[PDB]
Amino acid sequence: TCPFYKKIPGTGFTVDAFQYGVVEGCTAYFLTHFHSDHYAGLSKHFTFPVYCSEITGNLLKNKLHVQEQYIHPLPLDTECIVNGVKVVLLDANHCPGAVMILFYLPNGTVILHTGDFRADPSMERSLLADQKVHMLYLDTTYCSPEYTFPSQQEVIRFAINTAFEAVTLNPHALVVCGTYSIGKEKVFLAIADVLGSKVGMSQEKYKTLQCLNIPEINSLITTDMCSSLVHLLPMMQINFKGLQSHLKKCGGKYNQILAFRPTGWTHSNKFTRIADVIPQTKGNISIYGIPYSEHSSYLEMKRFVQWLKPQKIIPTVNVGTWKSRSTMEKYFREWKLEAGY
Ligand code: NI
Repeated sequence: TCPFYKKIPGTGFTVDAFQYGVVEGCTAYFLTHFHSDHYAGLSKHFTFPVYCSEITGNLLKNKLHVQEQYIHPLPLDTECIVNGVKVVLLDANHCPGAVMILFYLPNGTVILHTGDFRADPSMERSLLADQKVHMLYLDTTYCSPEYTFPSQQEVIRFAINTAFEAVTLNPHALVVCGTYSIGKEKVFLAIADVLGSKVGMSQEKYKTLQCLNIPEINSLITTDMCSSLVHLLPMMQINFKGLQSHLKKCGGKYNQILAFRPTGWTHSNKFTRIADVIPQTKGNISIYGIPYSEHSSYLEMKRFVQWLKPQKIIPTVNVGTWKSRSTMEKYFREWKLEAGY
């Protein structure tokens, strides 16, 4: 059955609730983004209205075969009316197509559902600046002070410099980047751009990326693995055995692999700066775990909330244990006391 934190009171709406069958009294199903924990349940047999971004809708039509008549894409940063309720979609700074949803209830309550997000001060100048929020349904993925991470920009600087140096020293090295869902495309696109190469990938992954409106994508991606020195592989193949095997498949075009695993967080962050990151190496294969996150750090999250000053916070992540829930609730109290709301 559907959890309460996926239900929008005073409406017929749900958010990211497609794995529960027909939800009682739900007249419209919102999808914040195309990640499997959120879309789980959608298919060509779904016949209720789905509201989402343009990019998410492209992905529903092409990858899951949802019929066009049931997909209702909305433009961003635009007041729209859904079953008599005003809504606005905002950029969530997550993966492509990912949104936050603002709901303006008939009785005057205003609700912000962040979906998955990486808070940023640029959000303090959208349609959020323009009114009060009574309830915040918050992506609390990294809601603990140990989660610190660098900027996406610092992480991409590290990756480009590392790959550029490696291929300059050995023009026969291959660079590999792991992926398992949309998101984190800057990793592999920025490396390919500095090396003067396209990113080679499976036909299935190329079709996924063509669904995204990313300008100049014919320009950075390809299915011709032969002509490329940056290859994209499933995240599960980013280990010494998987990569030895891949190297064998390239027919002696290459003699070394430098691979990257963009992860959310790793406890190395508590003791190490980005400049100090080192790989795991075996033979002619090196693997770098880099802290490229598409979720808020603890400090980012805290800043957002102390700026927005919601009347009530409803966590959407880590809610399944009493200890985590209690931990989060204690931080929310601190933030409120410190900010004076
Ligand atoms: Ni996500």
